[PDB]
Amino acid sequence: STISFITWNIDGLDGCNLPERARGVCSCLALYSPDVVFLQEVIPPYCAYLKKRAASYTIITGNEEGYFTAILLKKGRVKFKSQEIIPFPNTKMMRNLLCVNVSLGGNEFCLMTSHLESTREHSAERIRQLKTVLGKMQEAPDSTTVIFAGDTNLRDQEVIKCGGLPDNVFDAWEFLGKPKHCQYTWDTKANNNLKHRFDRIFFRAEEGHLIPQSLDLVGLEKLDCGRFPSNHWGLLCTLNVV
Repeated sequence: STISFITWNIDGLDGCNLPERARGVCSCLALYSPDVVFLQEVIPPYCAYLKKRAASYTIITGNEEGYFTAILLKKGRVKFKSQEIIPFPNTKMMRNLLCVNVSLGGNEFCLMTSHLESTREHSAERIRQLKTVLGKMQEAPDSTTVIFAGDTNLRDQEVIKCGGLPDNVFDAWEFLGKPKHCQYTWDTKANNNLKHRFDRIFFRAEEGHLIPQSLDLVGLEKLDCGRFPSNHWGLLCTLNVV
C-alpha cells in the first residue's frame, strides 16, 4: 500500500485576502486528496473555514488561540488513536510540537508537525527545538512509523553545524536525491505574497518499511486576487509501506 500527505505553511498571519486564500488551499487539498495534511500558521477563523470547505478531514489543532499548527486526517482512510502536544518551554512565538498517533491502512503511524522558531536571530532556540523534535521521534516504538513535517525555519546551513540528522532519521528531500524542482519552498522571486528550504520532512522507520516515492510543490497557481494561497509553497509527498 501507499500513503500521501501535504505539509504547508498556509500563512494565517497575512490578514490580506485570507478568505480567498483559504479557499485556494482547500482547492489544492481537494485535487490531491492527501491522507494527511500538516498545516502551520493556522488561525481560528482560518480553522473554522477548514471545518466547512475541507469537511472530509479530521482536524487536530496545536492551539486554540493566536496562530498554531494543525494536522488533518482523511476520514475513512486514517483512524485517530491519540494526540499529544510537547511544549517548547522557551518559545517566544507560541511554538510547540503537535503529535497525532493514527492507524493508516494496517500500520501504526506517529504523525508530527511544528513551526520552529522564526527569524535568523533566534537560531539557537530553533536548534534546541529541532533537537526536541528529533528526540521525540526516538521515543516512539520501532513498530510505529514516525513522520515529521512542517516549517523548520532552518537556514544558513544550520543543520550540519548542530551535528546533522541522526543515523535513523532521514530527510525525504535528501532521500530522493535532492531534486531541485521542489528544493525551495520559500521563494520571494516566484512568490509575491510578500530562498531557503524551510519546509522539510523527517521520518524514522525500519529499513525499507517506508520509502519516499515522490516529492512535489503545490499551490503555485495565482488566485483571483492575483496572489498565491500563501507566501510558502506546499510540499506533496507520497511514500510506500511494506
